Amino acid sequence: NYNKAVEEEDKMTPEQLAIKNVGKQDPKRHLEEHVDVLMTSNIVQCLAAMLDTVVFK
Amino acid sequence: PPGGGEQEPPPPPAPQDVEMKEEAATGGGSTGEADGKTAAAAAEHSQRELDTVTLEDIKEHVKQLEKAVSGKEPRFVLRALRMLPSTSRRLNHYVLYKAVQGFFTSNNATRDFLLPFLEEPMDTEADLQFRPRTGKAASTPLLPEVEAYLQLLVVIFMMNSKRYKEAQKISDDLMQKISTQNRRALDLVAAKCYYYHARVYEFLDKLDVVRSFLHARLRTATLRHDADGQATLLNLLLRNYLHYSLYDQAEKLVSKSVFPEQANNNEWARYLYYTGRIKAIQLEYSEARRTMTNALRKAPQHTAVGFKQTVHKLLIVVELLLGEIPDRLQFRQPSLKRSLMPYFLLTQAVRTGNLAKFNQVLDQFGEKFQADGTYTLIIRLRHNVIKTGVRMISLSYSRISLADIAQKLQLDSPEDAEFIVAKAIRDGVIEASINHEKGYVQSKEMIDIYSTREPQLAFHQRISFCLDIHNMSVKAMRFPPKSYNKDL
Amino acid sequence: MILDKKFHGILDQGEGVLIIFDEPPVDKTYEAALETIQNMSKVVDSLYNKAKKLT
Amino acid sequence: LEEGKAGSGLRQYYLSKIEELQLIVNDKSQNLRRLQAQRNELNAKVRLLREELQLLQEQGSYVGEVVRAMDKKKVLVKVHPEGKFVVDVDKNIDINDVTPNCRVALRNDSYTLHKILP
Amino acid sequence: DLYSRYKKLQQELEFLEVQEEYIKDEQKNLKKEFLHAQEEVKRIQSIPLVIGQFLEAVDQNTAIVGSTTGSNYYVRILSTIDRELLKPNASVALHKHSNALVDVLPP
Amino acid sequence: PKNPDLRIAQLRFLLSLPEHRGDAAVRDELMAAVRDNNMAPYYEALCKSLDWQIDVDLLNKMKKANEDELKRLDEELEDAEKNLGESEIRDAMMAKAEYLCRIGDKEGALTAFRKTYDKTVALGHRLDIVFYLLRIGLFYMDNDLITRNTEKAKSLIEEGGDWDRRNRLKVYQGLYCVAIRDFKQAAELFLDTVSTFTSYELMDYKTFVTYTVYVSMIALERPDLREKVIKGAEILEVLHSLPAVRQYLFSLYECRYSVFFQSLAVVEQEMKKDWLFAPHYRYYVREMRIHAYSQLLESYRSLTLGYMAEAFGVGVEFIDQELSRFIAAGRLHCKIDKVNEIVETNRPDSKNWQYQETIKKGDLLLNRVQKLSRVINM
Amino acid sequence: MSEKKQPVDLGLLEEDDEFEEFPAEDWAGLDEDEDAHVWEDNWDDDNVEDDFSNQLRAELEKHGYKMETS
Repeated sequence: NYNKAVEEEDKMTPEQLAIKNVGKQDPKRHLEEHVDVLMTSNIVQCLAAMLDTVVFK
Repeated sequence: PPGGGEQEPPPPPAPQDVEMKEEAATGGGSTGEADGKTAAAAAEHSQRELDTVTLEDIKEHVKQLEKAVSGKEPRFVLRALRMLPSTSRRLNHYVLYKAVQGFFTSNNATRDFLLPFLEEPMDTEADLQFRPRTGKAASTPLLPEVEAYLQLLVVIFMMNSKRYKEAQKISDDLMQKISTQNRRALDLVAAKCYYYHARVYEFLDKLDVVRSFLHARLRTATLRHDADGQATLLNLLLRNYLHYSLYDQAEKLVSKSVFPEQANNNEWARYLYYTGRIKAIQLEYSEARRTMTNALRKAPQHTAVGFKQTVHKLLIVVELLLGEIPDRLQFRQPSLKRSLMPYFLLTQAVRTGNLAKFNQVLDQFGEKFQADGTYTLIIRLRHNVIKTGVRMISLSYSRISLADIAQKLQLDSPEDAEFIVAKAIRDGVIEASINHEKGYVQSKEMIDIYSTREPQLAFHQRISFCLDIHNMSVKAMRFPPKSYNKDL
Repeated sequence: MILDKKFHGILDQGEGVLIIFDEPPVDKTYEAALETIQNMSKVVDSLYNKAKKLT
Repeated sequence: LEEGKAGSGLRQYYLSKIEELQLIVNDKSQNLRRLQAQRNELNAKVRLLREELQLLQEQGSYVGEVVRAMDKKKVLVKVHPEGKFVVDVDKNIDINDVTPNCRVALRNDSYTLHKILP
Repeated sequence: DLYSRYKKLQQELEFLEVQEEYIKDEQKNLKKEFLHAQEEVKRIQSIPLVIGQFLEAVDQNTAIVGSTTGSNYYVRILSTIDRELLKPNASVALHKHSNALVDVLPP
Repeated sequence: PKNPDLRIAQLRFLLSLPEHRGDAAVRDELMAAVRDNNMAPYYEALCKSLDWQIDVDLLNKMKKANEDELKRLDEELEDAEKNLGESEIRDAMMAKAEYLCRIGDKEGALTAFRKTYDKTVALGHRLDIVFYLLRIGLFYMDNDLITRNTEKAKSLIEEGGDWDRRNRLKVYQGLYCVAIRDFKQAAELFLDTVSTFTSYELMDYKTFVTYTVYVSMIALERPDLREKVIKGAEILEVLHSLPAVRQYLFSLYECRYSVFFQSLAVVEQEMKKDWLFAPHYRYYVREMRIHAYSQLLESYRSLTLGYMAEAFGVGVEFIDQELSRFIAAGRLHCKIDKVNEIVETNRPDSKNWQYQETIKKGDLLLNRVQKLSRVINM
Repeated sequence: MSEKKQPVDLGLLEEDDEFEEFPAEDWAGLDEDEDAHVWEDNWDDDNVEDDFSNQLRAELEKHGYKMETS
């Protein structure tokens, strides 16, 4: 929901990038937060193999 | 006399500026770009030169220029000749010789001065220093200009241009393997040469010369190549192997080597159509389907239209073998439309699969698809009709009747029903239960998908393969930003 | 009233069997698929910037 | 002859391709070290925010308002109540630029001016 | 020179080689340091704090703040907070000691 | 144009293809030949008409009054010319241009509506000229030519939804969405039918109902019909006009095939022989059959062929080849079996298929990031 | 290369020189009913259309006669 809730903001961005391209006015970056969201999402992947080890022995 | 006589010296004076500006822009851009360090900066003029070539493939250049416009033919590069230092008076000469033809007129002709094009390549091509890159940058663009209009005894003039090309650079080379940006240019440049008079080759001759040497020049690169130009030289070999080779103990799986980084953003598509065309004769159903449809979907840059009728036509030709034939659905262009304008009645005649009618229908208006050669996959189609139709029976119900569906398959006997249905059973593409309780043949016909049927093992491999593709795409967004921040 | 989905069930004429079942995790495929469709315009508009800047 | 020109010549060509490989190791070292300079400057930047953290421990700073400049380089400045603290402001800023009857930025203990304010 | 360029150059191959695992060590260590200083400046931001009120922003990333006591304070604001929170009539909240703003409150 | 010669000249399609109904259709065309300068339309479709005996009588009279009122619009235009005014020249050029719609020639009407299209003092008059191209573009059945001025007159309106201007354009959205087979975005267009009215410039109100009952009747489901129209009182007013329509809503919604197929022949014969409604008559039939079979087959897991044949009132031989064509061709559900001679579906389309609807977009995004890989380095 | 597009396009100009605007106008007889209608639907409609262009095209008029006979 935070991902898609930023994707509605990045929906508008390629018009801005399709107009100006000179100088940056937004302190919001939209990238590293979503990298962090992926890092928290990879807990599922890291703990799936943990489940595989517990299920193994 | 006033109509063309007044508008004659008007229209012309217009491609002169863009062609001279173009040869000064890519010539002085290439030499003035990689002059100091050619070895450091590489392939920056790769896309530039090919985009100028595809930019000049649609030239309406010579329509009237046989009559008294031929002053552009004896003129040439003439940059910084006869002495490598002290070129300031030659900087004067650059305006001088262009200004001599601009006072009154010039004595001009077309077909006389072709053979002494080697006057400067004997002593100094341009400068005596950058002789390779200025030699190919001088000679190689202008040879498709004069050797355009291949017909009308310019084939012999093309043979002169051949032996001049080999004689100065590609008999062996001037230094074997240049090992620079013009070596890497000379790969696809010499290739493009061999494609260009490959029309001269197949025009009267066939495989029996430069193509046989091109294996030795194909391996003279040492192997340490990225093999892009080596792959382009492989493409003329495989297209030479398209019309008649048919032997598979060399090129098929033998030619198949390392599979180098062969990209070009074209050569995946056309290389892949070539190997899919030759891999289309054993009727590949899994691989050539998806990857040849992929090669259809590649090359979007210049046209998606004019050439992909061939990978498209061959594609649907092998798609109707499997029983499920998708037509032209999502792409709208009236070239593939006219391409399938003969094919439409028969490709709609695939699915209903009426034997005696459609057998007459194919050969009936069969002109160009049956004049396309040797009736091979249509002659496999002629008895693939009942197999794709009985595959639609497999998409229909289980039990096989002796009157209803046997009459419906135009096939009226107890033996041949279970026999040819059993020929669909020995395929393995279906799911069926051979049972005789009273003589009627059952099938369980279970087309149940893996949804709640071993899902972990099923899209297990989908997860591994898909994540490998997405994560090598993550590599493909890691390394080109390294190629961004490399210069700065 | 199964067709108006007032409750969970599905009928039968040969066997007369009623089966009652439900699907609670509705919000996964929604947000997943809408994230795909919203990322479509990101990639395609990116290709409009890049198809602009190269050719 | 035909070895130093040809066999050691192509050995030297292979050395030139090795220079292409060190152009790959070269530019990877370039862009990875520019990324390294980026992380060095960014983590250095939040380290300079820790340098600002002592001025966070300052409890911020006050708002000076000069109503009258004094000619002894000791500017009387109207402060929030129990204020009116006459002081020399910092040495890197001149006194005459500070116009009277205008609001300025003043530290809360050291009483040194930062800038003129509207 | 010419044949000496080979073995002379091999040392440059090795010296450029040694920068590889070095830049690996830097790129693995300094991002760990980045989350060190990142978490350490994060744990400066603590929830017990004083609430002021915003009056004016006189330049970029530095502004003035009316305290609850009415005395106006001059604080360089923290860099992570964007320009939305530079609203002139806002419910700003600094720290009780650091007196830098973590968040503004909805009225 | 907006004349009734639009709708009389709209009968040429049913005049054309059967020889049966071409008697009354030529009757009101020959009777309407004296109206709205009808000369050039039936002279154009005169190959689709009778002989030349009585035809050459009235052409000589219409051709001269053509130039008489034409040159009175020309001299009246010149007296409107060289004088201070905008709407005088706009209306002189416009009445000239609608007169050129009466002769049926958009050569002089294209440049005439182009000139008064350049004399538009406001965008509302501009949209009026736009609609004056739409009403003859209906008879002319151009596609892009009449979507061009609605695309350009679409943006920058700023004057609010007017009462039958904006409503008239919304009706025209109903027109080209009857033309095109986009339906789920045609489902919003008839929602103004509270405000739609007898529009003799294009279309009668009861014919607007008669045409919107198809897109509602096929293109909408039971939450859609129960939401919009079964809730809505507008169809509750006009259902009393024809008793058939009430059967095609209540028996279809009641899922009674034995009467709906008995009456569906009237939808078939009605469905053809129509101007803008003809070429899709193959699609509405099949689409309505599969939508009905999905309507019954949704709430039903297993189904005998006895209650099914009783339900449809048809032999088992036809529903045999039906759903066999609707596995591959129609593509409704999972595989149906005849080992017990009983319709049995599985339909695991909720749990895992709810996730695997996205693998298509996963592969399409996969090839699109292969295209992103094709952007790399060239 | 894209210069091998040239003899394939010479083949295309021979295909366009087979019939000169006979198929564009006559097939435009179907395109004028088919233009701006989404041609993914025209493959389904063309599929069942060409399927029933042989026999039993409308056929819903016949099912009322199939009631008493079947």
